[PDB]
Amino acid sequence: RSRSKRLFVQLKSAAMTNFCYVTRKSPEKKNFRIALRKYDPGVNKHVMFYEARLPKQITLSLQRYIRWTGKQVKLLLDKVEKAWEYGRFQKYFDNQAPLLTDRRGRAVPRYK
Amino acid sequence: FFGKFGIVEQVRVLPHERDPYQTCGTAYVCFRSRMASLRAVRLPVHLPASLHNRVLHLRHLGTDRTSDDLFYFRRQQAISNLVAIAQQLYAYLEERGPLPAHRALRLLFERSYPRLAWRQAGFSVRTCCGSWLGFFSRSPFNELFYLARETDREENAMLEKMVIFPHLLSREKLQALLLRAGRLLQMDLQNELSVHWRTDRPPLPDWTQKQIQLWQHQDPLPEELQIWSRTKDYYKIHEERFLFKLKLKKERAQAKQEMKQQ
Repeated sequence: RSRSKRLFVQLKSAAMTNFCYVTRKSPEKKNFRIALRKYDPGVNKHVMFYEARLPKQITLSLQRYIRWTGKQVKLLLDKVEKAWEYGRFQKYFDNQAPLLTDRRGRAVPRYK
Repeated sequence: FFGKFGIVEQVRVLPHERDPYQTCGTAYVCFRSRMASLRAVRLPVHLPASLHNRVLHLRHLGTDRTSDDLFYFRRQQAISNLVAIAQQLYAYLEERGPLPAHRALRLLFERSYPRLAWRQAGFSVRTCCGSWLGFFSRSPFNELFYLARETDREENAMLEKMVIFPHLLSREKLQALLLRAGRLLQMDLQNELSVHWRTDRPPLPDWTQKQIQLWQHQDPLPEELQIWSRTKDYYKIHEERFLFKLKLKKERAQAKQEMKQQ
């Protein structure tokens, strides 16, 4: 287990391409904003990158308990809803989860 | 069924000697009123296929009156006779041209039920239409014939001063019209045997209607109970995608119901 105190910094592209780089900085510079000019493949040249603010665990045991008893189904229903709202299960050009279930009611294929 | 004629005090169905859950084929219906029972006894009861297409025979215990078990087939014969009468009259008009009503009507004959003996055509008309004027004025016979001016007394006098004229048709059109007349008379026959049981009765609450339905059909079991049948061998019980599909279907159904309401 690492004992380093260095802070993790994620530099997001200012071109709004969602591209990012990752590094670390000293704890003395917590309030110092890092900025760099680095290549962005989304736009195919060097743009600015800025550090962002970056404001329980669903484990295998909890997943098994939920799927065998269904007493806290909302936790995973929320993830399904997020995927549905984002654009999963659109029937086309999707090898992973083209459909919510097959005709018989199974959630296949298994992609994770 | 028998509530259509009055207040029914009781209905009993005798069980089979060898199976008390099934019937031997006999039942007793006790009415509140003599008039209601007498009205009920007049016609036999035709049942659908799910009841083995049986024709129930009725017998009044206080007067020996019986149902008319040959009503359906006698009416079928009457309908055939009416079609034959229409064809005969059209042929007579095509041969002799326009004819007066009181002379044309005497050339038309029917075949009696069941042995088909020739008779003067006056019974099929009154069993299928009620009168010669009804026969002429009811479709599709008004597309074959045209009555023109030059109670029973009124009928006779009114017919004594008419001439029947034909509508010039081709063979195919006339044949189609005859088939249509047969079909419409068949529908008329079925209506009087399938009169609705809620006729002239007050509306029933939703709970009462559900109780009526439950005698024949059971509602689907709750889906929450049903989900447990998904076998662990191939399914993950209480699966996220499956439950979300259920929720989406419920939302769609509620939206459609809201649209119907609005």
